Order: sequence, then C-alpha cells, then structure tokens
Amino acid sequence: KAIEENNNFIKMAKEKLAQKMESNKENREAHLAAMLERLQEKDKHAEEVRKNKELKE
Amino acid sequence: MREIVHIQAGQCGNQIGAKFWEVISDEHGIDPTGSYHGDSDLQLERINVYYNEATGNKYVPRAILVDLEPGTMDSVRSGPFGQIFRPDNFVFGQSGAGNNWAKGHYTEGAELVDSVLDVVRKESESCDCLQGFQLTHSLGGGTGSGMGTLLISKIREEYPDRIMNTFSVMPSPKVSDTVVEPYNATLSVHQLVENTDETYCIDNEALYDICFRTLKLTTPTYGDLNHLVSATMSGVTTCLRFPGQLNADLRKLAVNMVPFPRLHFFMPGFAPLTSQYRALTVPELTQQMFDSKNMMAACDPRHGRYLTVAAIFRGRMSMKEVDEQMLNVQNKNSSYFVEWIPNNVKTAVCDIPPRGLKMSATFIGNSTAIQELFKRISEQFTAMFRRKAFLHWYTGEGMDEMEFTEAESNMNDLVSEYQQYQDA
Ligand SMILES: Nc1nc2c(ncn2[C@@H]2O[C@H](COP(=O)(O)OP(=O)(O)O)[C@@H](O)[C@H]2O)c(=O)[nH]1
Ligand SMILES: CC(C)(C)c1[nH]cnc1/C=c1\[nH]c(=O)/c(=C/c2ccccc2)[nH]c1=O
Ligand SMILES: [Ca+2]
Ligand SMILES: [Mg+2]
Repeated sequence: KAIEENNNFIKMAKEKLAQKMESNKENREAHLAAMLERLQEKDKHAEEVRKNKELKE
Repeated sequence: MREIVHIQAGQCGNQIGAKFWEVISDEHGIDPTGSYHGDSDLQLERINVYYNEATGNKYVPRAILVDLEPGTMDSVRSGPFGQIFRPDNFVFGQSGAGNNWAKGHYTEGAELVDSVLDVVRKESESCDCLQGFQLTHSLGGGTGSGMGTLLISKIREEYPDRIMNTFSVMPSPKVSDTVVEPYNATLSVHQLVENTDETYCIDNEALYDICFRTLKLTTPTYGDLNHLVSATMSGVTTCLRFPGQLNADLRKLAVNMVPFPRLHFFMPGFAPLTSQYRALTVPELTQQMFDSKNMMAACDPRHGRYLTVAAIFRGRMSMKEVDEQMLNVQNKNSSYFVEWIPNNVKTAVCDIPPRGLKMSATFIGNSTAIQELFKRISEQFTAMFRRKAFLHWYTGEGMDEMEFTEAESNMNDLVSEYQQYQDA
C-alpha cells in the first residue's frame, strides 16, 4: 500500500503536469495565431485600398 | 535451560543495553577486551547464561546489537566496553526510522529484520539449552519500538516455546524527543500484550523524578536515567547469574509471577537509589524498595493491588531479618496484596553485592496499579488521535487509521482487565 500510493502520487503528478503543459501550448499558439490573423487581415485591407486607387483612375 | 540471548534495538535499547554489559561484566570480572580477571569461582559458575566462551579463554556476550542507523551503534563500539561484543552481531541499516513505528515495523525495519534473525539463529544454534530471550528498547521511538516488536513477533514464530522478556522504556512528556511517542508506545503495547512473557516497564517519568526529587540532580541526562536502569537490570538478572541454591529458569519465574497471560507488565524498583558510606539496614531496604518514590514506573502501588511480588536482596545479611521484614510489610499492609493468591510475596538473597554498595534490594512487582501508566499513554494518544494529528507520517508508510483504533481499543481493554482484579 505504501508503494502503491507513492506510485499513484508520481503517476498523477506526471499526468497533471503533461496535461497543463499541453493545454498551455494550445492556448499560447491560439493566442499568437489570432494576433497574426488580425495582422494578415490588415494586409488584405491594404490590398483593397491600393486597388481602389487604381480602379478609380 | 541455561543460555539467554540478549538483543538491543534502537538508540535507547543500545544505550541501556550497553550499560547492562558494563555492569554485569564488572560483576563477573570480565575486562574491556573479554579476559577474566576475577577471584571467586562464583563469578564463572553461571557465566554461560550471558557469555559464550571463545579461543584463548575470552568471554563474548550473547548480545545482538540492532539499529536502523549507524550513529548509536558506532558510539557503543567506541565506548568503554565496546570491544567485547562480537563484530558479526552489529546488524544495522542506514536511513534510520525518524521516530516512526511504521518505519520500524513495516518498511525500513522489514528490509533489515531477516539479517538480524540470522544472527539470533547463529547464537541460538550453539546453545546447549536456550532458556529464552531478553530485549532492551524504548516504545517511543521508531527502531526499538517498531522493529523491536517486529523482531519479538518473528522470534515467537521461530521459537514459540522459548521465553520472551523485555526491558521496555516508556515515554513521558517530561523526557520527550517527539510528540508522536504516545502513538509509537500504544502500537508497541498491543504487541507486548500478545508476544512477551514479561515486560519491565521502565518509565522515563519515574527515572526523571528519582533523579530530580530523591537524588537532587537539577539537570538529569540520559546517562543519569540509564544508571538507574542498569542497576535494576543487574538486580532482576542476579538470581540467574549466580546461585545460591535457587533452582529457577525464566519459565519457572514466569510461571510464579504471571497469573494471567496479558497481565505481565511489572513495576521495577531499586534500593538504595544512587548517583554510599553508610550501608542500609535490612528494615531500610525493605521500606525503600516497597516505597513509591523508588518505583521505576510512575504508578502509586496504593492505587492498585499486588498480584505477585518478587524481591531479591544482595549482600551479606541475616536471612532471618529479611524474612522478618518481608513478613512485617505484608502483615501490616495486607489490603494491598490480593487475598486470592496465597503467599504471593517471595524473596531470595544473593551473597555477592553489586559494585559500590554493601547491600541492596531489587523489587519486581506485578501490581494492578500499572493501569495508571497505560491510562496516561491512552490519554496522550486520544488527545492527538481525536483530531488525527500527525497521522500523515504513519499513513504515508502504508498504515490505516483502523490499526490505530484497534491498538487504542486493545490498551483500554488491558486497563479494563487490570481494573477487574483490583476490585475482586
Ligand atoms: N531511559 C532512556 N530513554 C531514552 C534514551 N534514549 C531515548 N530514550 C527515550 O526513547 C524514546 C525515543 O526513542 P529512541 O530509542 O531514541 O528511538 P529509536 O532509536 O528509533 O528506537 C523517547 O521517549 C526517549 O525519551 C536513553 O538513553 N535512556
Ligand atoms: C524467589 C525469587 C525472588 C527468585 C523470585 N520468585 C519469582 N520471581 C523471582 C525473582 C525473579 N523473577 C523474574 O521473573 C525475573 C525475570 C527475569 C530474569 C532475568 C532476565 C529477565 C527477566 N527475575 C527475578 O529475579
Ligand atoms: Ca530501502
Ligand atoms: Mg532518539
């Protein structure tokens, strides 16, 4: 029982840690993915502005 | 039945145990290297009881030294009589037991126990007729308490017909190393109730009070407490270590001292208490050894009743005066000895006195007043256990709360049983 419970604690610490570190990498990547997608939406808007100058001449 | 196998377990066990061999080796005329330099043949007549004979006429103690850390057993080997012990009988682990009964009994001590039993088997094998085992330990620590009671249980499996006696030091807040002592002691007491024929209840409360009150030592060390323990241990082992026309082994003594199997916890006592020039008269020894102040277990014998008494006097004195004085206290305090065991106070005299004293007396009492000791440890236990305090140290080593509940119940049953015969 002393071994079982010491292993249980090592087990669940390892699983809790891996679940957090993965969940964090999902979040931080989804945060940076949104930030770049807003910046790429500006490049698409600046392509419409530069077309509406040429298509008004 | 002649040979006794001695085992000492833990810091306390090895400390009082080392003093035992310091005292009795002087009494048998054995020097620090093991050679005999006595004068009387009485010093060698029953030397086989505690010593094996080696090549070159050396005397080696039949002693096994156990601990779960090296510390104290390194001190024993460096100490004054350390060289006399057989080197193979120093059996020790490394990590210790952190004052934890669970570590001693179930985890750390389990890893070491079988190698200790091999040394016991080694000593038991080359014994013409083994009469039994004796163990020194505390019940408050981890090693002596947890591993000591594990060893006792294993020894009973392998040697079910041999006598198992203990010299068991009880914990007290007055002389306290950790708060969990009541836990360790309660777990040990339940083991001793099942697996020992006798347990000498040395209470550290009583040893302190004797050092403080009736010896005027302001700051008593463990050496001062152990001085009282070694004197008593010499006294209780006298009648086996010498004659004088006393035809008795551990079983015969146990048969006459223990009327009920579970009630084998004795009240040791010594007279005179030392730390002298005027030797005591036979009346003084008799009054002092029966006196509550001289009791090594902090119980008032007036609060209980004596089931049996044994008293062994040492020195050159009139046996007539001894018989007169022992009959004087019985016949003038007859309410405190149970009427339903006739002639329950027995006496022996040994001619050889101990070192330093001209005459002395050692008192062994199977009183029902010992319930006070177990009640005191039961209260300290419950105070913590009602709030499950400090239990994480024991549950982390795989123990269940149920085992504590059982042990609590078993010790309170022991107290109930002592109460039954006090009123009967
Ligand atoms: N009389 C006496 N009691 C001791 C001595 N050393 C420790 N104790 C007591 O024993 C308990 C501690 O147990 P200890 O033997 O140190 O632990 P162990 O080495 O794990 O068995 C405490 O209640 C102490 O009061 C000693 O030399 N003499
Ligand atoms: C007649 C007399 C005094 C010898 C007696 N009658 C019943 N008991 C004893 C003494 C003893 N009784 C014991 O049980 C006893 C126990 C003992 C001896 C050696 C080692 C450990 C315990 N030591 C004793 O001296
Ligand atoms: Ca280990
Ligand atoms: Mg200690």
